[PDB]
Amino acid sequence: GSYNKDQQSAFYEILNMPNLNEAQRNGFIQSLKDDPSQSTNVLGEAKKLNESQA
Amino acid sequence: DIQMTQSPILLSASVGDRVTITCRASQDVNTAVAWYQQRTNGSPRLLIYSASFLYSGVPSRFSGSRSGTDFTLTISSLQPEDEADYYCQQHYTTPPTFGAGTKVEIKRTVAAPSVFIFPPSDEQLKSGTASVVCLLNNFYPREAKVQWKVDNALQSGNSQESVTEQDSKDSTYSLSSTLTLSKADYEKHKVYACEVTHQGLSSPVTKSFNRGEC
Amino acid sequence: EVQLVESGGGLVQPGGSLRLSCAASGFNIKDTYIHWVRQSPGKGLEWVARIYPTNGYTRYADSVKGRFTISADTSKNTAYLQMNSLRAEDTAIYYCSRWGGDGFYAMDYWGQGTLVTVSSASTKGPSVFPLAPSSKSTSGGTAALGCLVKDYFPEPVTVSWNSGALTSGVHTFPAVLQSSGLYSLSSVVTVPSSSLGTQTYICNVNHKPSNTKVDKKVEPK
Amino acid sequence: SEVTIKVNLIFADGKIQTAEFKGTFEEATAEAYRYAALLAKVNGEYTADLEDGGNHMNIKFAG
Ligand SMILES: OC[C@@H](O)[C@@H](O)CO
Repeated sequence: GSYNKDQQSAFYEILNMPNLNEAQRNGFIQSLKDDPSQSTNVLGEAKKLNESQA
Repeated sequence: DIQMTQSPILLSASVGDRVTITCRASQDVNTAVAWYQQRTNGSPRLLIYSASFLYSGVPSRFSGSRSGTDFTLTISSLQPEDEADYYCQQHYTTPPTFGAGTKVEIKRTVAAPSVFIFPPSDEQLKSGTASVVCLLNNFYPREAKVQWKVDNALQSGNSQESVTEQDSKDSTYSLSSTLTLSKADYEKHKVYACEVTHQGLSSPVTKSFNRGEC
Repeated sequence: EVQLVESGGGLVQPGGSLRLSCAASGFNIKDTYIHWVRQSPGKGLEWVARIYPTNGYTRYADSVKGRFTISADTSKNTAYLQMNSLRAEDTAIYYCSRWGGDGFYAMDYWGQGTLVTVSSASTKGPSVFPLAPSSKSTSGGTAALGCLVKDYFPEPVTVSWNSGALTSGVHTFPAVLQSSGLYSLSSVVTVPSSSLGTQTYICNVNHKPSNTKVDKKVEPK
Repeated sequence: SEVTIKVNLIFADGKIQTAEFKGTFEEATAEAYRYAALLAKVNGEYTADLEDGGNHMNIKFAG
């Protein structure tokens, strides 16, 4: 499917996170595709995990 | 009452040209005349008040003058965003009255339209009517001929046109022609064609589709 | 900033009544004249009435005298137009304006206008259909898509794209009255061909008179 | 009936504008000539060439 500029931005953030491994990166991207209503929540958990793996 | 007679009805000029439009009071109104601009579906904008005074924030290319009962509005260097209706109004006596308006159009180089066609949506086709849309995009001049053919039969009486306001930047027009048929009739025929004749095209352009094609 | 905001316009039957309001801000209507001016669809401007709120002096166009009344409440900085015994020819956008503000003997500020429709016809919300981009709506690497907003009454409808984020290349056509007595229009937008399938395109359609709000996603067929 | 008189306005420097005047044939005629006289004050003496039974004019200004 296609995405608005907001969904694109969440994708971009998770794609660029330096401390995620690729299983985690793609898992979070998959969640963004799964449920757009959860974009903010998903991004927040991705950030927490990225920070904890610094 | 006092009537205000505006002239011309329509004036068309190139970007950078000086244009003058006029307004005549049926009797003395001293200098009690204002000019308004109206465009892009917006409210009237005051340009000039008391015949010759420029309202704050209005570009200096606008000016007004009076000679007896004759009032003029002049635009010294016409810009594309000046395409509009212009109205004069007197307040010398009650009722305050308006001129009937002058429309200013921008003259520019000829541009042939991009011609596109849209079959009825599957969503519309669930119920009983079919709308076919022919789109002519970003062309000049406004004059264009759009004819519908269904299985090569010329259609009449079942289409309507709409045209956009002259574009604020590139001074082009766009036009839609919509053919309306019953769903039953749409499903009975195969070839749907929009034929466009325009000065910018070396010969008429037909845009078409077969019902059912991807 | 000086501002005037009209409200109250809507569909009314012939012989019916409507009340418009004109809310002023950024100045006091006690210091100016307030006018109502109307405009029939596709026609010129016509003065309707005026009031000087400081002393309540009023004047009317002959065509509305006795049927319309203008008034003001300086405590609410608002003017009003009561419209009774309405007729088809009263159909128009009604603007309020000020005159004499800051010493300017002209109408220097106007509201956005409110539409009054006098008709026996009933309110009807639009159907919103996709105009899907296809091989038949693309050339030169750009593609046209849109929404058909069909069969509504009365005017107006508004259309935006992607909640106002998409404005370039948009053409929203003037509504046209169909033989059915219902309005229809299309709004189209031209975008890069390469963006189809990756960028979401949604037309946001609002028909306030029927409380119809539709967000229609438009994608390739 | 209401008629439209179409006018080409041809200025000395080769610039061209077009205008339309509407009303009865006699009103529109009078307005077209009035407008020409007005423009002539700034743009030079005019000449008006009539075509199509007077429904079209070519109005040239001397500069
Ligand atoms: O949209 C109104 C603006 O273009 C004018 O005031 C200048 O012509």
